[PDB]
Amino acid sequence: EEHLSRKVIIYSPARTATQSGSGKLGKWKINFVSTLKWENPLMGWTSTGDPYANVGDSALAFDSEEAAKSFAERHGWDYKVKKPNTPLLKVKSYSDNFKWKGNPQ
Amino acid sequence: ALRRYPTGEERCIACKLCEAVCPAQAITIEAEEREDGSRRTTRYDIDMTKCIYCGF
Amino acid sequence: MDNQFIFKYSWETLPKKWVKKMERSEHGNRFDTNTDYLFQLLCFLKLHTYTRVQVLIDICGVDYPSRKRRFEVVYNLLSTRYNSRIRVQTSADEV
Amino acid sequence: PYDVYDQLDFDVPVGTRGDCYDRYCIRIEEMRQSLRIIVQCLNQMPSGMIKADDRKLCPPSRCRMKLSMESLIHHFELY
Amino acid sequence: RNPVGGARVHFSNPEDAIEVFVDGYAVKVPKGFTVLQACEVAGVDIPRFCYHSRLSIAGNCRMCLVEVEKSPKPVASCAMPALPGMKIKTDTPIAKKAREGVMEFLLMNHPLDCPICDQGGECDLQDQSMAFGSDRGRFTEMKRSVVDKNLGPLVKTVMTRCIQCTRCVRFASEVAGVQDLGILGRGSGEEIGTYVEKLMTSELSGNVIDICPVGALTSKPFAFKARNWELKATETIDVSDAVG
Amino acid sequence: VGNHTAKWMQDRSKKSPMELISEVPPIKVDGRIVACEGDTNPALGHPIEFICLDLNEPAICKYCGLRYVQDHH
Amino acid sequence: EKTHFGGLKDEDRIFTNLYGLHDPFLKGAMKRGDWHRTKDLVLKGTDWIVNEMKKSGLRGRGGAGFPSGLKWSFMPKVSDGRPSYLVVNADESEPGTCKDREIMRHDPHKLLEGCLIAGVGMRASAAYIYIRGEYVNERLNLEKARREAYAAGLLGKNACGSGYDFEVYIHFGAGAYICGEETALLESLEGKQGKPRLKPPFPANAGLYGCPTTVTNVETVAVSPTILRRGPEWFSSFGRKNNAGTKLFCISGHVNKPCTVEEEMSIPLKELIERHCGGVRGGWDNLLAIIPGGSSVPLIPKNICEDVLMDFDALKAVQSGLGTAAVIVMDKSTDVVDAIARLSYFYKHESCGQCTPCREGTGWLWMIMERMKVGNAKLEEIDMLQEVTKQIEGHTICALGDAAAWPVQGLIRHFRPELERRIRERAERELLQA
Amino acid sequence: TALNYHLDSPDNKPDLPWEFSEANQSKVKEILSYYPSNYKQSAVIPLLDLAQQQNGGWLPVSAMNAVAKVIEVAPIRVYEVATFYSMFNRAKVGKYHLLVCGTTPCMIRGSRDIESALLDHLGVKRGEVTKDGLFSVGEMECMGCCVNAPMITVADYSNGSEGYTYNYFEDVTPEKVVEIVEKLRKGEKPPH
Ligand SMILES: Cc1cc2nc3c(=O)[nH]c(=O)nc-3n(C[C@H](O)[C@H](O)[C@H](O)COP(=O)(O)O)c2cc1C
Ligand code: SF4
Ligand code: SF4
Ligand code: SF4
Ligand code: SF4
Ligand code: FES
Ligand code: FES
Ligand SMILES: [Zn+2]
Repeated sequence: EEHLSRKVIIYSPARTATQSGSGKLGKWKINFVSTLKWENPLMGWTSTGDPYANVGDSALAFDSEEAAKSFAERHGWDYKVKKPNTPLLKVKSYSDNFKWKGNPQ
Repeated sequence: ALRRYPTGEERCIACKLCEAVCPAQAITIEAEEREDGSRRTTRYDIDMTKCIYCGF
Repeated sequence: MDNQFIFKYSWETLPKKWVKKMERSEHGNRFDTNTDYLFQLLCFLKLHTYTRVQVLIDICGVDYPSRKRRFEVVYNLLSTRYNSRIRVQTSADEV
Repeated sequence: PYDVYDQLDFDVPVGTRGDCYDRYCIRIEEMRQSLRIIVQCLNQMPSGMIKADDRKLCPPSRCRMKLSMESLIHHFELY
Repeated sequence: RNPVGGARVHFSNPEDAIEVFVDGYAVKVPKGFTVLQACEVAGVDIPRFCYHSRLSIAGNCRMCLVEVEKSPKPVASCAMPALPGMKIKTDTPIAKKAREGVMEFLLMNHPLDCPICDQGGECDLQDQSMAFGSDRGRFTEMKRSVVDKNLGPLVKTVMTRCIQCTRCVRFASEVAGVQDLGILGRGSGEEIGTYVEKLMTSELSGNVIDICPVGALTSKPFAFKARNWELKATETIDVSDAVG
Repeated sequence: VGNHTAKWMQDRSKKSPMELISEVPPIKVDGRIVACEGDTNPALGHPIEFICLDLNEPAICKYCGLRYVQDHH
Repeated sequence: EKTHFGGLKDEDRIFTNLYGLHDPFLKGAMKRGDWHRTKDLVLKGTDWIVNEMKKSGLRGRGGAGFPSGLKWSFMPKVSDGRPSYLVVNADESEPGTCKDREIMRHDPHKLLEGCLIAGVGMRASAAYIYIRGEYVNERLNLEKARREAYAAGLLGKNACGSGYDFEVYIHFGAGAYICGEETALLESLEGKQGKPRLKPPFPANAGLYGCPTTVTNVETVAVSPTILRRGPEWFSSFGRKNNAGTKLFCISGHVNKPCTVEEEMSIPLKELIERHCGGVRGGWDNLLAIIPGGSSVPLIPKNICEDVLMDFDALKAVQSGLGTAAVIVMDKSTDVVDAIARLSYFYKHESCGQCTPCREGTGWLWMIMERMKVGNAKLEEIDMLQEVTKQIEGHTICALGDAAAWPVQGLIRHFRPELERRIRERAERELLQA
Repeated sequence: TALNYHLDSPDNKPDLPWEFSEANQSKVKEILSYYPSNYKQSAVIPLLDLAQQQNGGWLPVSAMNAVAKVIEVAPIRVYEVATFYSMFNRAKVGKYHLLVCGTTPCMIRGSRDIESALLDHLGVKRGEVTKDGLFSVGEMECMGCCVNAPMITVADYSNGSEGYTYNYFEDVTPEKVVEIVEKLRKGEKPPH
């Protein structure tokens, strides 16, 4: 009821920049934009009161855009889709390292 | 308990492995480069009421 | 009564429209059926002389949010008569 | 059967009346048979490894992890 | 098959396309593609350390070796151009054994400091050691050691971890446009550095932390503060300038 | 006494670990390299660390903070 | 003849000043027959020169033994705007080899005329001679010869009056063994570190400055004018089929009289040693092992040396190679394990460090060999050494990794009982002493 | 004690001016003339050798920077070249650099019998110059087959680039190497 009207984002997390491997892509997630946390004034621990604090990154997952969109629309959430950025494969040659500079100008 | 080398230096180097493995999430660590450049904890908390005393 | 005999005999004897999928594996023999035939399939397996699946070990659900029928209901059964186990599964949705 | 139960001698007590008294007697007898199994395990206990040797699923020794890169990496990954 | 990472392939003309096989499978790639790129189009992830798609091919780490039919030696897929009718195998015993040997050589002098290395938990070396060479170490001699170098307040340096992949040097020469990093010396004693004392003054200097596959170059202000597995990732844009 | 130690240490009776480790004199080594295990029994110390002594400044073991210098040059 | 090979006569010797008894400069060079009617050879054209080189059956004298005519024919027939370059490899840093040094010392005009001939045969406009940085006196002598050739009109614009323009420049290294490798040589000539390139590209398509380039040995270049003048059939009359021509041999080590000699290809090794070197010191029965050519080929035991011939094919058939034809002879008094460890140290020191298997495995092999020198190892570590050599071999950018792996493999193959005995004796000493 | 990095010192620091002498300018131009004008980097090795000859047998960082300025490249590439090749000396050596202690081909015939006597006569350890700045002992790197071993190498930097020589001496004995040192001190060129 109260938590069924929240706005979410459907997206595919991109590849990290610290690793060259590509094995965590193709997954689709529903971001619940849970950004209400504070510090407990006893130990400094991070407290929250939002039930969807980590379910969107720990449990809820979708193999495709269509599945996530269908789930969001069945639950009634307002969703916006962010298309993922993909690399463009370009012709690369090891011979290019030794290209002739041409006649001196 | 947290231990030291015989020199008095702490053994812990804030690798955060214990925090990762802890089945009860009872360990909380913060760390930073110490003034002499050492990798050391600024905060190392164990909630004795969350801990299951598993030894992991 | 080994899992090769159960697979072959069930293929030969069960009404065809009851089973959509049959898996033979060391992880367990598995029959998938539509929801409308689950009851009759289980009654057959319990009563038939060559199966005698008398013990229902458990029923459990599994959630698959990416599926139109998100729930899968798993029936784990045992034949003490033939010392064999069978798994029967069907899918379901929220309503 | 699982583990080494097929290498062990023990009896399976069964009741004849199906009441509480039969089940009490069965539990007593099961304790006796468990004692039998323990004695056999003690006598047949072999030497050797207590962990599977596949180095992708089991922790290395403390000394190995402090001495070998592969071991350290596996320890880090596993924990 | 979906390309690795959903990579897009653009064809100038369908006539300028060749046909190669990656583990029996038929894949079509543009003329000029390397064997590694053809593998990516096929959806096969080849391990690599020295190759970077935005930097010139080096072919020094030898971790991307694959088997090509009628080839006498294992082939560096990152540098070898793809040819029509080429039969590429990535999971044959030759390729697996080559990967195991190369991984053994890489870890030979590598320091045992994963718990204090910030790359831990997001390390290509750790993952490829777990996957390709799950070989029990047998090197028992003394490891080499390297002194740390001062590169400024942004890039923290632990050069014992460096695997001499030369990605940082090529980034400095080709992307940053500031030739300050080089590879000095020869043999196993070669060391990445500036020779003379000087800090990395390029405004793009911080990217060497991203491109370095090991914890040799790390963020000094971020040093030791967190592990990658406890961090929440948010995809957004920068507002420092009008570039977005 | 520094900001790092003040985050957790609220007792000033004893020296902090940073001061204690700094008071240990550098260990002199014949050679340009030394291996530190942090303990006489290696299995009870830290993962072995090989430390280069080419620089004039004492070299610090990144696990236990022990410092080493070249004895002759 | 076709049956037996050896006993090359003086009238068939190409390097007639090899012993430095005459003037090596221009006047003596022409008196010996150099620069004789080079205009006619140049005017014959590139195709004729290439065909004659192919017919002569000359193979590369730098160690790999590739057929020279085909390699020259790899050069483009029509220029695409880029010029064509000839690079002469005079960077012999291989231990035990001095033949190219002798050629530069005593017959430099042979090298210069061969440079011109090969440049015409490759359609190249300029030649660069890459000399070892330590051959300072040799380099100065070659530069004096080059000035003599330029003054006489034999080089430069309108070379020998033939209408062909050909420049010859002299370049030198700075003490690196890896610079002898052709792509590493090209990189060094470009002003970079001597690090070999991956292939493809091949130098004939993109070599020096990214232009078509052929890198060939000094000995290969210097014999081309004599082959052209005397005819390919005369050159092919020597040696077995596919191993034609004469070869510059140098024999060192435990022989009575070490010397450098020009001999017929496919000559028996034993005949070569007992004919020109006075035999193995202490007799042939005192022989233990022989390294046929240079330190980059595996050794062969005494039983193999009895009948093996000195050519590419015969030494290839016994898991060895002709290499630089630098014969190193070891008698029974040599500690062969110590020599192999010394070679391992050489390869660890000379590795350029570019690629991981060479850079790390060379040092690992050196450490294992140092430990095995005194038996401070286990019996199972010989197998580990073999597997490490196999992990290096075939996985490197250039052939230096193979040259590092080969001597250890040969030692394990031919003298494993010696290593096992050293290990057992060390263990026996360990047991009794403590 | 060769290192892959530089630490500033009073005789070795970037601010010291260093340029090719006027008499070396002809040689630099001739060296550059051998290569296309957009491929000046090709001259790094001969120019480094000439700078080493001019600077008394060693290369301060200022000389490397000057060479980088002549060939128009970043100094890091010149540092790479200077550190890759063993013939370049990046620390001071004497006016006469004596190279001993060869490698595999010559220690079979007992090569390690010349070095210790050389230090004993010179009264210095390997790698350090004598007080008068005349002699320094370095690592010889070998050619040939070492028939007439032991062998040593003498690099003569006493007269700049116009007096530079690089010679090998054969059958050198502990008595003979001292004699060679004595003629070098007196100025006579020892026979070879
Ligand atoms: C480590 C290494 C060192 C080499 N050194 C030399 C050398 O000193 N001289 C040489 O002519 N070839 C040398 N080569 C071989 C060259 O790469 C190349 O094959 C040769 O220049 C071809 O000349 P050729 O065809 O006349 O034999 C070396 C190769 C390697 C891998
Ligand atoms: S963070 Fe935990 S696991 Fe890591 S060193 Fe400290 S106590 Fe040990
Ligand atoms: S880079 Fe760091 S995390 Fe990766 S293997 Fe090396 S020490 Fe471990
Ligand atoms: S510092 Fe990092 S990026 Fe640079 S060569 Fe070493 S491993 Fe590669
Ligand atoms: S094999 Fe050795 S010498 Fe050849 S490129 Fe690799 S590291 Fe350099
Ligand atoms: S990724 Fe190809 S050799 Fe490194
Ligand atoms: S002692 Fe033989 S090369 Fe120097
Ligand atoms: Zn320590």
